[PDB]
Amino acid sequence: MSHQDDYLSVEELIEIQKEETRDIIQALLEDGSDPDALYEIEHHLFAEDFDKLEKAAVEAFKMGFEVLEAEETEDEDGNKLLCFDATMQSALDAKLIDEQVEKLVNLAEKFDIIYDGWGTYYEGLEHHHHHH
Repeated sequence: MSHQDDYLSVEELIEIQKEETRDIIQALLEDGSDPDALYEIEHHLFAEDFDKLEKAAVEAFKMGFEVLEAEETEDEDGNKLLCFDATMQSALDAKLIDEQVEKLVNLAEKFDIIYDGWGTYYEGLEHHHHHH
């Protein structure tokens, strides 16, 4: 039973990502990152209709998002779903990153997909194994 499965309030998701994102930006910054280093935002979006997918994926890429081809994905509930990715070059800012999530979210619910996966790469790697 447990009818705990009713996600219908973007207002909430927007709030969360708001705080979380900020927390991340704080760490990335404290690390010494720079706002002029330009960061590539990444967003994961999946759908259940092969057509509806290329549909929402086309609009997104139409605005200005580097849509990425999808590939058989598995969400402990599909075992075989399509998941494409979107990228966008932009400075490192919580307000901006929060915006990209607001547009991708409103657009996602506007079509019929579920947006839930945002990450930001971190350019500037020092050294790994060998000499710790």
